[PDB]
Amino acid sequence: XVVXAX
Amino acid sequence: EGPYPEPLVNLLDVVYYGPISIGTPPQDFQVIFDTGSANLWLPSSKCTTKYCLHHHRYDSSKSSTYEADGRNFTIVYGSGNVEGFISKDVCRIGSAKVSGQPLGEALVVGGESLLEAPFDGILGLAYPSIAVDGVVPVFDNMMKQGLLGEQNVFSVYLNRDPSSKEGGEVLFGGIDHDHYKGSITYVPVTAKGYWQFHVDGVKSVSASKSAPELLCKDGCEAIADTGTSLITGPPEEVDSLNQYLGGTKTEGGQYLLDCDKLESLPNVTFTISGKEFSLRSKDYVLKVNQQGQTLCVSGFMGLEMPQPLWILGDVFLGPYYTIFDRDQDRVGFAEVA
Repeated sequence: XVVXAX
Repeated sequence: EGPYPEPLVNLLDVVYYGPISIGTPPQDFQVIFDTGSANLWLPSSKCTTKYCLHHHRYDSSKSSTYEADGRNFTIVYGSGNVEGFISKDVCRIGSAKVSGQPLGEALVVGGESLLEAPFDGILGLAYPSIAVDGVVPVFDNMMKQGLLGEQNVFSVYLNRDPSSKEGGEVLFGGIDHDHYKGSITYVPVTAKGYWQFHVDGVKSVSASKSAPELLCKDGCEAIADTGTSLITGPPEEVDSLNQYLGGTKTEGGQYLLDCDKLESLPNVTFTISGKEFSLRSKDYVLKVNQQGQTLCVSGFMGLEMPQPLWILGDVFLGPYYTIFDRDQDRVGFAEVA
């Protein structure tokens, strides 16, 4: 799996 | 005063989450503590989707400390998205009572990583400059209320053995030397948004290869992100690193390694403030089960950011205990104990 805010 | 130890559960070395409560009387949730975002959100009782019915929901109508806001909010993550409306209530972490805390009440959620998660929502620990709708983040609200005394830092331990009982800890308002050995190396934050800083280099030096593999050759930017599982980097560099390691990819978002050849893999090293931070293959290979098979996933994955940077996620933040310091806008790393 996971990649957390763009 | 504090400090406030927040215990974490470790699911499969891919996500870490811990308990919080909202409202009066307390309504209980599990959230990922995410240094890569700045917003708190939970599923709303106004939501009756499959997702919401299988997670803990916040019901404002049962809380005597709830205050309406109602602004729409939308957040986009690497692995999902959320939209709903803002509310405000008491938020508790251990014995800390954080009054007047804005939270998102989620109505629509996307992304399997969120939809099937063991946690109910996300509690962002990044700088307030990147908070959607400009709402005050939890840690900022703790600081405003003086709950950390004069020690406005939080320190994160992540256990990288999922078979071990204690998944991790976020320590609000302190640094626990029982989670590290040696001395802390600090790096100053650059752009205040993510917990972002300069890295000097990235390398891998194999005993079986004539050449080393030298990346981030002229220096580079990185963030420390507890809400990212792996290490991400500029795709061109991560492609090359994986080539050196024997990682291959013909589908999905990750490189795969031969599970029978892991013991021959070289260390990968990040140089930060002139000091080397080494990762063994034991640190950077993730066991994943998908579609009925056991895979060995390379912990280096490609991700194009607006300005190129490396995200140092749980693969890094496990072996290196990490101090997030808002008094001096710096990040500290030490070998985990």
